[PDB]
Amino acid sequence: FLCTFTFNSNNKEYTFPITLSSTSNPPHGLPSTLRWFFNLFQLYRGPLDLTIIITGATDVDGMAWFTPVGLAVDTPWVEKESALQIDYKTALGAVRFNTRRTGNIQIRLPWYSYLYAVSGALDGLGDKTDSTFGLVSIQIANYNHSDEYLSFSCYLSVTEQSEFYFPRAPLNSNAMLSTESM
Amino acid sequence: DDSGGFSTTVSTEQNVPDPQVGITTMRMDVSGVQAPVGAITTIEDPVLAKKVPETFPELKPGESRHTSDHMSIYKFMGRSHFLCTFTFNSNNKEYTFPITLSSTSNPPHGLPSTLRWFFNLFQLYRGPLDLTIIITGATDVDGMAWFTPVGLAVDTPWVEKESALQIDYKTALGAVRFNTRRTGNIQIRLPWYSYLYAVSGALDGLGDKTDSTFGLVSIQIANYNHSDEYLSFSCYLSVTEQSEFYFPRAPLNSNAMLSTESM
Amino acid sequence: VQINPTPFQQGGLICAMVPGDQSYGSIASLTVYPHGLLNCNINNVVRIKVPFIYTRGAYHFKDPQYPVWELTIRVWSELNIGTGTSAYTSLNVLARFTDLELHGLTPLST
Amino acid sequence: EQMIQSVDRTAVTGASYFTSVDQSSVHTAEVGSHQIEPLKTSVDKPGSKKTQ
Amino acid sequence: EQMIQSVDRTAVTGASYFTSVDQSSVHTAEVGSHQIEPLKTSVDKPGSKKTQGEKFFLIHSARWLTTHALFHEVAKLDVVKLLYNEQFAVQGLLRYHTYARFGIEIQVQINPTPFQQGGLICAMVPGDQSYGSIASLTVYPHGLLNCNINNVVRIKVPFIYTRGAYHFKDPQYPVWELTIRVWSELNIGTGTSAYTSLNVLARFTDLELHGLTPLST
Amino acid sequence: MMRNETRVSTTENVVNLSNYEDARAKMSFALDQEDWKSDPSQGGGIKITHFTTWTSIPTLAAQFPFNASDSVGQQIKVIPVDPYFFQMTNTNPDQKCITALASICQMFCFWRGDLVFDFQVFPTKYHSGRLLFCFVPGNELIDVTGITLKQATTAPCAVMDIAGVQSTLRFRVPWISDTPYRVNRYTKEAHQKGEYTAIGKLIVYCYNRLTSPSNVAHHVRVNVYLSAINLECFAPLYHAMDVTTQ
Amino acid sequence: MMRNETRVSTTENVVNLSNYEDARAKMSFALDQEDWKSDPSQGGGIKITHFTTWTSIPTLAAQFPFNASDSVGQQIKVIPVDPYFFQMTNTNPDQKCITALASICQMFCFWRGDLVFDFQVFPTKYHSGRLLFCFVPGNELIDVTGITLKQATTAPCAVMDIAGVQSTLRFRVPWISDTPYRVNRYTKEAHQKGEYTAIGKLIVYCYNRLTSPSNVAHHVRVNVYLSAINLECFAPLYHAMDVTTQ
Amino acid sequence: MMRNETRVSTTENVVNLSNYEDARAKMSFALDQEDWKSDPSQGGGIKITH
Ligand SMILES: [Cl-]
Ligand SMILES: [Cl-]
Ligand SMILES: [Cl-]
Ligand SMILES: [Cl-]
Repeated sequence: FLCTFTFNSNNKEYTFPITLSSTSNPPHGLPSTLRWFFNLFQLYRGPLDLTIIITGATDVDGMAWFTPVGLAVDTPWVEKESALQIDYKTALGAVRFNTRRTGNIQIRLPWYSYLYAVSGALDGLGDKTDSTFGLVSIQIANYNHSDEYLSFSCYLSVTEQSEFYFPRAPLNSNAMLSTESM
Repeated sequence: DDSGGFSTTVSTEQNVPDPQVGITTMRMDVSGVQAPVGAITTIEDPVLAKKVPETFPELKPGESRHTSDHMSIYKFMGRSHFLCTFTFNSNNKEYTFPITLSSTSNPPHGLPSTLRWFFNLFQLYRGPLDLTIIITGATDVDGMAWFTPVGLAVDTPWVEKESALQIDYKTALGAVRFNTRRTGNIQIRLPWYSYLYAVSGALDGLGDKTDSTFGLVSIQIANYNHSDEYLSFSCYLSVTEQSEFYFPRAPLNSNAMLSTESM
Repeated sequence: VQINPTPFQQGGLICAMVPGDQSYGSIASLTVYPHGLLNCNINNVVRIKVPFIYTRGAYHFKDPQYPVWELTIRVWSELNIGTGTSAYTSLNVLARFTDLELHGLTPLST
Repeated sequence: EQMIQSVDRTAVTGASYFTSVDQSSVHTAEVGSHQIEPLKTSVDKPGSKKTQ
Repeated sequence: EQMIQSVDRTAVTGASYFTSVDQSSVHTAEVGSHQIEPLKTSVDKPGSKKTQGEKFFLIHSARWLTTHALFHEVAKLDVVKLLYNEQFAVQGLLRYHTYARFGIEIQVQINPTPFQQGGLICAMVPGDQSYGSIASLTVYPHGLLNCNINNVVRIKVPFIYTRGAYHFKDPQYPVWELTIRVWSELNIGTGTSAYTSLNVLARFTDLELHGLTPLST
Repeated sequence: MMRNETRVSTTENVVNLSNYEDARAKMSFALDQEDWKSDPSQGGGIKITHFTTWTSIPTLAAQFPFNASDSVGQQIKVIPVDPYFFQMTNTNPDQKCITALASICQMFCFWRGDLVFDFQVFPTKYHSGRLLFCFVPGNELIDVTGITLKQATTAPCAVMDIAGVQSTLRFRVPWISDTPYRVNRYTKEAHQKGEYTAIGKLIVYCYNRLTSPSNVAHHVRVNVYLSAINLECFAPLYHAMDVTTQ
Repeated sequence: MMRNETRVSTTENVVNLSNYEDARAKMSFALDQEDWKSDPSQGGGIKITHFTTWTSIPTLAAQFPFNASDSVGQQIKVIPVDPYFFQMTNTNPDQKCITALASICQMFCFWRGDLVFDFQVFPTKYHSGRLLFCFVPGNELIDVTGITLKQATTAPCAVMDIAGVQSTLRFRVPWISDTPYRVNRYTKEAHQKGEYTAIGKLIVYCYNRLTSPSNVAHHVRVNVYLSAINLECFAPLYHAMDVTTQ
Repeated sequence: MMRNETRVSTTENVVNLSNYEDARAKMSFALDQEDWKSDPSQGGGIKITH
């Protein structure tokens, strides 16, 4: 498990970053297992197989794109109206889908970063640039809120092309947090 | 020179296509501890200008970590980029948009973003194109689409209106039918059917009206009681391996690069 | 393309063979097209040679569609001089066909 | 001792009955080469003295 | 026909990262050649990257007291940042290169009298300790100190970072944060010295410098 | 007894245009699903397939003047070192003249390699002078005005005698960075310490003052072309780089 | 443990009739899914499979008269050069008599090749005359009335002596164009400079006036058949070409 | 005569993240579906996997 959010109005979008940061506490940060795991070692690099489950609504057209660290992208952890050229979005490689026909998406996230690797355990500054794989953005459309609610849940799985360098002392229990829900 | 011409100095190739690969690899040092002769030259002379540039001692770069070379047009433009988008208001209507390289025709009534940029990097294009279109909104809406080649009858461009074409005619040029409920997207290939050798974006008025078009696409809906949601269509294009690109142009200046700003 | 600047003059031009029209191409990237650069302190001539490049299989003279080639010549670096020197230099352009393939004898003129 | 390339001042060009002598010359730039129509755009003998 | 020698106008000279293009050149004059001291004036290895950069230097030095409670951090050091300082020769190399990658060797030593007891732990942690379990410090390249046993420890590591090199003039985040904490309270009998000073030695290994620069900050 | 069962996997009827493997059509409009051969007929054999094609063609990125009034060690022009740079521009037709190098790289998130600055002088066989080109390794934002000419000789650099039979000095700026690739931050709102586009800045100093008689210009203009070698870009994106107003 | 998963790709349940690969049935009504052998029993072995079959059969496209009253160099008939041409027609039964050549090509967007005009004379062993057939390379709309017979000899052409043991002159009009193929614009509302259907126009001049006694007609009619060789058409479409009223 | 029929089995469009065989992606965002080699550059060769 990674995170989960819910749309309230139509033609809106959400953008969440994939950040190892031990600092950023959920929901605005890495939770449970993923949080734990990514702090067992210092450096990470390599693709990741993201898979996301759709909950609720139906006949809702949607789109999603992977944005690499260091580039333009709608403000994080926030539902709002996108401020990006449709062109730009699609350009970074994107995908479109519809709740009716599916309800889930499993696509691979690339190791596209100007860094050699990323890390969770860092201090402020670096903790703002070198602690991020990249970002995902999901934008809905045709969602007359006269309908049910629209929830999204994201999960991550490591790939064989993923590497892990240098073992750290595991996070102490008090820092292991989970997004308590159901 | 077979053309009955003569010269005393030579004639070398200028600006040769696909000179080096686009990914860091070894196709020692790249230059060093010798003497950088490529640090000086007379750029006005075509020969001399090709002399390999070198200023300081460097080592071989090494190997890139990723498999494929992102600078291979085929692979890059292999990412179906954005083309256009429109929305139906009434039932039993149709829209017909042309695929025009024209740098002149500004969006939405023209090539946008990347596609606009790309097709102006060179003079001539020819070869099939893999169009893919996404349906947004509505449901249980029967639809049809057909590719119309340059120079033939076809409903007025960039305009939503009631078709003025015999169902026969439409279907005859090769068409496809689908329904929003069962799909929501269509990926079909557009043929290189044109009386021209190739098409181009950079042109002037006249030719810019005949030789700047691959062809046209027409989408017609049906069974869309507007008591329903709205019906939006988005089109994207991706270049195929059977596509060719001849003669490099100077890229469009930034002021001419436009994008259909939306969301 | 040739010119005759006196060594007391300085500056330069660029000559490009552009197919069809310059459209909105970046003036600064003219070097991309088959070109020739002129610099007073250096050369007073340039030569460019190209093959048939068009959308059609041939050019129609009597009544053309769009020009095959639009040769453009622009100032690449302002031509300044010292007080007294000639404030100009004339310039000429030479052209010839190569591998000339003619087709369809016709009595027309326009 | 490495000799470093410097342009060739004087030179002579031309074609058919037109010759040029240039004193502050440089080399000629060329791109691509002659292409033969894999599919001819016209089947008549290309214009020639005899043709016309 | 005899050709008569005339100078060579254009030419290109330089050394290391400095190149010159000259248009109205001529040849270079030289006299004599390199001489080797039949009787050396100095017997130490002539200065070299290793000589001056890959050697040891005293970074920081503190005290360990009977008052220091368990896990008390006796020292938290940005090893790298510390070396970068006029105080040490290696600076002369760093001060003029923008970036550099390397490994490190740390030596920590103390001098507890056998009448003292207790111990410390020294860990080389990359970046920051974050919220790692103090009790699991042994995981990091470490050295354990026990009075009754050893009074020294040595750790050696390679370059470990998110970037391909460290930027001295203006760093992102410290490469290494050496931490030294009380592993077992330092108690003693009435009369014994209630402390022991401690030092830390560091040196670079496989020092790869890059991009000469005039900056200072 | 027909028995071929398959399970419907995730991502049903999902569309992805990130790469060709999923972007390519699944059927065709072409009759009999035919294909097409090649044909350079009217293309003069100049078949293109790699963006290198452009990125290795020196294009004009900037023009700067060298005046006699400029004293020794005076900074004449300062340029950031990244493909995205270019400052040329024409009033009317109103346009922002991007370079080839730039127009390509602008469509990528990352880049690495040896950028190549070509300096073309437009003097007269009667001027005389030297200019020192200096690359200061770093990022696209480092105060550099506090650098004596002398101080600059510490960084890698090159000097050029203008008066000559040659006209262009080539500056091959070696890839020097703390990271394997630099990023196209020119899309972001603001700047963040570490997210850099360039590997440092280039500086033009007056090595030897410009001498001359009096019947020739009181200065000498210089063109600065830009191209790259051993260039590598990856991670496609869309952005029309604007002009870098120095 | 049954494990055969497949992902549902785009274009779910989409239908395409552009080619056979997707148009062919996916199941059959035939019992046991059988098939059928061949059988020319009542077909006299004349099995057809290619439209060439028609396009190479000279069909009647137009009839024109050659009168004695026609003076030397007088234009007698002018025809556009494209398969789509035909002007024949019968009043009742009311019908527009298209040619074979035409009826085929009318169903294509493009065409190229050697059109073949066959001129059949219907004289009497007592007339005498010559007609000059002239192809003027161009498009389907070029004012040509301003062309002396003499002027016409510049374009490729042929003369024919009518009085003879032979009856038909064949005019094989060589494919001459600035484009690889011409297009079926006869479907469009208006005309656009460059979108042409023909490669030029054909002209019938009076080479030598028609002589004869007085007990034979004062003229001689001529049939003009049309067919093509090395013909190529592609890009299917539907359109019933109307008559070209010269 | 195109004739490739398959039956739609149970668990249509169901998602399972219990193991990698079903958790792994079914498509990728990476251009040309490329991949990545190894690289211990700044990892001092200390590659972890267990
Ligand atoms: Cl909002
Ligand atoms: Cl329903
Ligand atoms: Cl209407
Ligand atoms: Cl359904």
